[PDB]
Amino acid sequence: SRVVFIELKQKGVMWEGALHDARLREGADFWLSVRSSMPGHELQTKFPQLCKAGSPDDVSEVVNVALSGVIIRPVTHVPAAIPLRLENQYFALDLSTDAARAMLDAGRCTFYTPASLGDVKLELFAVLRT
Repeated sequence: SRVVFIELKQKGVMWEGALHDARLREGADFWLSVRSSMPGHELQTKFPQLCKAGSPDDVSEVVNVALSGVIIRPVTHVPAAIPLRLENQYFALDLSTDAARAMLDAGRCTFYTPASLGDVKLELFAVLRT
């Protein structure tokens, strides 16, 4: 299907993407493409527990509020034609109803990548449904 590349802006440990593309509210599933100085098998194993989705809409005075209902799952491949990377690891974002709605309504998504992941680089893709 059609693939929408979502530009992620890195600000230290945080990665932020704008979700204002109108096509995203019509049905989309998201994937992360990850490259790191960390060995590939280790990144596959640890990235789903190290990377945390941030709250796209928290209005509290608490810093670093997380978005619950985001399960990062390692995948063999993204089900769409995307730039190939021999050394990259791919992950699906298994979003709950509330998580998907929270990001789409806020028009934003954020991801925390700790320094333990090393020299990490993230790319976010959405595959539009039907």
